[PDB]
Amino acid sequence: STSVKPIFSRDMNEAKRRVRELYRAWYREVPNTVHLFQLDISVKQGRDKVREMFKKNAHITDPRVVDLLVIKGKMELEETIKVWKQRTHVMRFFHETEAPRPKDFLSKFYVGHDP
Amino acid sequence: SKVKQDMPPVGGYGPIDYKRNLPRRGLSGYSMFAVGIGALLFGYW
Amino acid sequence: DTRPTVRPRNDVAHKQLSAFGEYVAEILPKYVQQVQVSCFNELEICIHPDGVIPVLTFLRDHSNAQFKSLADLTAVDIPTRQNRFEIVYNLLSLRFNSRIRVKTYTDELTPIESSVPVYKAANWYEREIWDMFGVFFANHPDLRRILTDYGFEGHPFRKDFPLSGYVELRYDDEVKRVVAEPVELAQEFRKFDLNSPWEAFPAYRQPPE
Amino acid sequence: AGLLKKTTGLVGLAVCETPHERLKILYTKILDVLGHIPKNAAYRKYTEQITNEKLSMVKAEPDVKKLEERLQGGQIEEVILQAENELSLARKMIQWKPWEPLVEEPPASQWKWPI
Amino acid sequence: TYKYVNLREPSMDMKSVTDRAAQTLLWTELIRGLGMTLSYLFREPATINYPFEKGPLSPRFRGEHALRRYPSGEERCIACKLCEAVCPAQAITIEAEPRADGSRRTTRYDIDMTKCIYCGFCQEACPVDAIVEGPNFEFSTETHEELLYNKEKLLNNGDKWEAEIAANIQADYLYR
Amino acid sequence: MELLQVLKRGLQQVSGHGGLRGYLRVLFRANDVRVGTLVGEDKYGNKYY
Amino acid sequence: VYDQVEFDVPIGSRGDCYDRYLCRVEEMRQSIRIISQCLNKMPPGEIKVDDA
Amino acid sequence: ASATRFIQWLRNWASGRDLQAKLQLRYQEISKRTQPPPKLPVGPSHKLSNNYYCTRDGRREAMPPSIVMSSQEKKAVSPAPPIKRWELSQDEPYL
Amino acid sequence: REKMFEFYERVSGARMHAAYVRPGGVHQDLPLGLMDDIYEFSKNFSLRIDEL
Amino acid sequence: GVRTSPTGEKVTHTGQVYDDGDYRKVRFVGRQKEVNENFAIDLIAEQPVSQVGSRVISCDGGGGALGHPRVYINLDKETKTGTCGYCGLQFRQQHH
Ligand SMILES: CCCCCCCCCCCCCCCCCC(=O)OC[C@H](COP(=O)([O-])OCC[N+](C)(C)C)OC(=O)CCCCCCCCCCCCCCCCC
Ligand SMILES: CCCCCCCCCCCCCCCCCC(=O)OC[C@H](COP(=O)(O)OCCN)OC(=O)CCCCCCCCCCCCCCCCC
Ligand SMILES: CCCCCCCCCCCCCCCCCC(=O)OC[C@H](COP(=O)(O)OCCN)OC(=O)CCCCCCCCCCCCCCCCC
Ligand code: SF4
Ligand code: SF4
Ligand SMILES: [Zn+2]
Repeated sequence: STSVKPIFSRDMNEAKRRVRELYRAWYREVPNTVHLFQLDISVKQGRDKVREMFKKNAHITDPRVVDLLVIKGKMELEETIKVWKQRTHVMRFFHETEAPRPKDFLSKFYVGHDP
Repeated sequence: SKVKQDMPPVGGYGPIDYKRNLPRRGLSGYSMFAVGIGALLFGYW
Repeated sequence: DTRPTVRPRNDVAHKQLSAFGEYVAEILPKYVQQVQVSCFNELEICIHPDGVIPVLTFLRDHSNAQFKSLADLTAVDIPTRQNRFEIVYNLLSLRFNSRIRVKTYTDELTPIESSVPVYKAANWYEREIWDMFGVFFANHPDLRRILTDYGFEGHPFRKDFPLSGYVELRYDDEVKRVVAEPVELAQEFRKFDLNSPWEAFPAYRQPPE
Repeated sequence: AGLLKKTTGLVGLAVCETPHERLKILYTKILDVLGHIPKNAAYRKYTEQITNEKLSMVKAEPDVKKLEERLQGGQIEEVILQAENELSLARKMIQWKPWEPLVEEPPASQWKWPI
Repeated sequence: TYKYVNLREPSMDMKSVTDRAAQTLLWTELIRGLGMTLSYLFREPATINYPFEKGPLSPRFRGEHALRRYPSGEERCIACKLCEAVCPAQAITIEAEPRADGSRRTTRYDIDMTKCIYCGFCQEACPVDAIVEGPNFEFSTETHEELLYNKEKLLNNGDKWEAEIAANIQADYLYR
Repeated sequence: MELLQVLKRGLQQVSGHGGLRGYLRVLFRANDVRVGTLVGEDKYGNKYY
Repeated sequence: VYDQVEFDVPIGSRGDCYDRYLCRVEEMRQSIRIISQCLNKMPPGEIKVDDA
Repeated sequence: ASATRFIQWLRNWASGRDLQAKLQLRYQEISKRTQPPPKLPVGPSHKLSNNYYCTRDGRREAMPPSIVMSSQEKKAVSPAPPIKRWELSQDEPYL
Repeated sequence: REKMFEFYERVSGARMHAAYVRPGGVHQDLPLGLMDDIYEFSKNFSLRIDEL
Repeated sequence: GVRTSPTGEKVTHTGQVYDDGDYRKVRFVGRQKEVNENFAIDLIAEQPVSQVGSRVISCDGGGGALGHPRVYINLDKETKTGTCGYCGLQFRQQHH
């Protein structure tokens, strides 16, 4: 009970090192991604998007969940560096065609029934 | 009246060839070279 | 076995597989948890996840097993189990003209050792298991999605993944590219409740709760 | 002894000039490695049994073709390869120690089907 | 039993070596390949003159769907929904209500012909021979919407092809 | 000669379609000038051979 | 009923694309051999299990 | 089948076979497209007596797997007897 | 292959995706005269492989 | 029978028609509304009632195995005619 087999990191301190290593790889890659794919975004927008993705999981405290997130993040990086992804796949992080949905109670009330 | 299905003929079907069949044709190598050399000599003459 | 509509039993193979099942459990007691043979003569060895490399190596190399072919490797998702995933190895022995099934288990976070060292065929089967179920295989030469689209989020073959997914693609003329948007169906898939409220097979009746 | 076969019929499986002498070496090496496994391990008892049976046939049949009919393992070159695999397996069973008791029983309903 | 496909030892007598030498230098086995395609040039082609000629079909052919009537003109379909339950693609949508005369009939009978896999399971499951796959297969359209058949379109198909549909069922219903 | 019969059999396709005008009509509408046996004609004008 | 028919299994020697082409062409010949036996041994009776 | 004798000779010679014997285009040797109606037979279970379903119920004879071992000088065995070696074909051993 | 698609079409109604073989047997019995047509197709197919 | 609504659109045998203000009528502009003119409710009503001498009659729809499952209709009531639930043909017992 509570004794589990690890993936890569035996504790959060070790896991956070892999998070920082992954962040440095993504940070150095955005200039190349915005160049090869000929994206109409800036290097600042891309690096802001990377930061947005990392802060989205800043509340994790289980090292194994962090290990999978780094594993999944490295697969994403490998797909982008080798240009397995297309321009359509790299722009799906920006949701350019999705109309902004309401956030406040009143706006959600007027348009439909969803919470 | 009686059962009627799709069945083989009473005596069965005839033999069906399946084995490879590549018949031998042409002349021997000796004759082929003899004809070609004879053509040259007449051509040269 | 004279009944036209009923499948005849082969009790010679049933004894042979039962005998060999004990044989494996005697040689690998550290890993073998349960052995069984089905009524259609298929032997199953249920092992601890730690025994993936020892068990498969024995079954491939032992002179009385010689299971040189990995017929297939797949996972089954059973949410009600503490370990929801069930890794299934189907091996074939050409020397003895026999088949054996090796089964283990894991969950969302526990890795399972990669069997590429034992069977080169497991390279893509483990990529498919990871891609479609999210089961991580440790020490895999290169693990990544094999079937799903690039950037696809989630694991489709999990029982809690919806049939139509969460996103769908179209072409948008404003951005001049194919985009991904939340799924809306013109006709919703119609769920049919087909189960009959009367028990079909008394032989499999589970003890009352 | 018999005439030497020109081919085994299997691609990449070279003919063996001395099938008997090579088999006697491999089986003897297997029985030496099995001496390091505890006397009561079922792997040792079973593997020594079958190895001795094949070793006796190799010593009691000088003709290769007649030896193959007794070993029932295909070409004599296949039998040598299986001896090499068994020897490699025994060297690895020592490290794994499968004869030890079960590492851990499964949860209560892990192998219960249907659910 | 097995056989070898490429386990043969060539002869080494001087006449066999010369024969292979002539084949290498005079391209005999390539000239032989030319002779096989020359033969086809002088055979009658297998092409048919479509649309003036049609490829042969059979009474079991599974083509466009149709809803049939009894000889009196009453619809055969009685809204049992067996076709809807067995349709692998869920291409059939049905609604039903008691008709003005109290008859069990449908108010909606739609087949999305772009979901359908033309498998015939619906006509197998129909207990009144109401929904059938007809012999028509030349019904391509210039727009997607034209392939979403409703009840009116399916009754029109049945009334159009009934003469042929009835004769095909007459030719194959004893096998069913 | 079977050679002559071929040429003769090709000259009878012109006559079997009603002359040159009929022969050319079926050569350009259907790209085929075979002569067949009239099995029947439907109410829309289609003729089946 | 594959144990009631007679046919030969082609076997290659080189393991290359040419031996696998010969195996496939020779398997087509063996399929004609089986079809001959299925056309003559076809028995009468029902075509689906008589269990409704 | 409408080829003149000369063209038949030319195409038979160019291929080395007698093509006319085995033409790849079908002719009146095919079955008639209209056939007499069938009268198919019935299965072994079409009986009026001695035909209770519990005596031929295949699904209800299936059983759960029989547990051989569970964690909840004996001779060695293999999964089955070693496979007998195939015999070279006598129809055509070498292609 | 076109002629062997007619055998598919004459037993199931579809040239390719017959859905003919099912658990329990097949879906319908062979129509009368089919086996005669399979014999005629098979009698010549060996020559087709020889040309190949 | 086929009848037209006041705006001119035809009414189907199910009683479906678009109201004068429904925007969905735009789909029929430049095209036509497919309607089957052989209303089955009218055609079945045109069939004569069959007189029979027995209290119970069977209908398979005609054509044997090409009809519908054979059902048995009770003709004891004199006020109304027994109707086949499958094909709508009516039967009446002769002189009750
Ligand atoms: C007696 C006195 C002594 C001297 C007498 C000498 C007389 C004989 C003179 C020698 C004859 C040489 C003939 C030419 C040989 C050249 C070809 C060759 O090198 O063969 C080996 C080559 C290669 O053969 P290979 O692939 O098997 O390899 C040969 C070498 N080994 C085996 C060691 C690897 O063959 C070819 O050239 C293949 C041809 C390519 C395919 C072309 C399509 C075929 C077209 C056929 C129609 C041709 C119509 C031509 C006529 C046109 C008219 C305008
Ligand atoms: C007879 C036909 C005459 C017309 C042909 C004209 C074309 C000539 C080009 C083709 C070459 C054929 C001429 C060579 C001689 C052939 C006759 C011959 O060799 O004698 C027959 C004899 C029987 O052969 P066998 O005993 O069964 O086995 C061989 C064992 N040495 O074989 C022997 O045992 C004798 C020794 C055989 C070895 C001699 C070397 C032969 C190879 C040298 C290259 C020949 C080609 C050179 C020319 C190339 C240009 C074409
Ligand atoms: C460089 C080539 C020289 C010719 C080029 C110019 C061609 C004329 C094109 C402009 C005039 C239009 C002519 C109409 C096209 C010809 C085909 C045709 O339409 O046939 C129509 C006519 C039958 O009409 P009909 O059925 O009676 O009326 C309708 C009844 N419901 O049946 C007829 O055909 C009437 C006869 C006069 C028209 C004949 C067209 C001849 C076309 C060239 C014939 C070449 C044939 C040989 C081909 C080469 C073979 C080696
Ligand atoms: S043919 Fe098959 S897929 Fe199409 S509507 Fe009928 S049951 Fe559905
Ligand atoms: S078409 Fe046939 S199966 Fe479908 S609802 Fe109507 S009666 Fe039932
Ligand atoms: Zn009725």
